[PDB]
Amino acid sequence: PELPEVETIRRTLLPLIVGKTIEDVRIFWPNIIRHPRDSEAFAARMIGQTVRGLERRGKFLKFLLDRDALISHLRMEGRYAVASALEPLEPHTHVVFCFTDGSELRYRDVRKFGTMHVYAKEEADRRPPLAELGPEPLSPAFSPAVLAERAVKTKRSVKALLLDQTVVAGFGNIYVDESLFRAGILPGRPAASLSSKEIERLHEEMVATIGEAVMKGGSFQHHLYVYGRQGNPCKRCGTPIEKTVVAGRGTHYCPRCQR
DNA sequence: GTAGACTTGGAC
DNA sequence: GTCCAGTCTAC
Ligand SMILES: [Zn+2]
Repeated sequence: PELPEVETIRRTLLPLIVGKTIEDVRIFWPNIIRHPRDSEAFAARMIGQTVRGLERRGKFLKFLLDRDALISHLRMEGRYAVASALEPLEPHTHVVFCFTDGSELRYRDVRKFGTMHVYAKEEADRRPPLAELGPEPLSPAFSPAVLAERAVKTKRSVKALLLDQTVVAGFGNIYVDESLFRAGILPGRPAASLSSKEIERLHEEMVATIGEAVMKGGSFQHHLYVYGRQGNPCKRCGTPIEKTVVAGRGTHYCPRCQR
């Protein structure tokens, strides 16, 4: 889940939990709990608090309670669902929040990579993992200048720069590949080699790509140009789409539209 | 920077 | 059976 999917989860989940009061917290896989370290303390402190809201920062979900904020990162496969506490749980359910009205918020995660941090609302933004995140892509804080400032000061590929949550937050493998294609830039090239003209266009395609994705509720998979299409013809020039590895990850691109 | 880990299931 | 799918930490 990248920014578009997490934003979709946020909008759907909020009306289902706002106003509900936590009666119990059950944890079946302790390692997901990062702070406080003791999973027993994590559970005890939330009991009695009511859900006041749900926000998003980068790829993180921020559950706003009475005094605390629960910061959740879904990583690769984490997922949330609301259901009746009288029914049996689905496989791979690792954390459950039971509400006083008989309902519950279930957290599933097959690979167990997700993390959960709890801090007082006022400390959240100044403590890890939210402290060092870059600006939100769909806000005035993200501008060509910001990208250029970070770009012209590193030898790594442009794709590595965009995957760095401290440069800009919310972009993942799918939308980095799609944005680079639309801007017409090869992923594996030095970020320092990009021109003012290139950086500006990229900034523009990034904003437009992530914006459209949210409106379509995320993967919008019918609107992908390169991700997952290795071997198939380019939708604009017809050249077969290629796949290699860059920044330690699968990377898709068109050798003709991208330079 | 391209790995090395954490950890489970589906494709071929 | 072997290859593929967002951070942290490390040769
Ligand atoms: Zn093309």
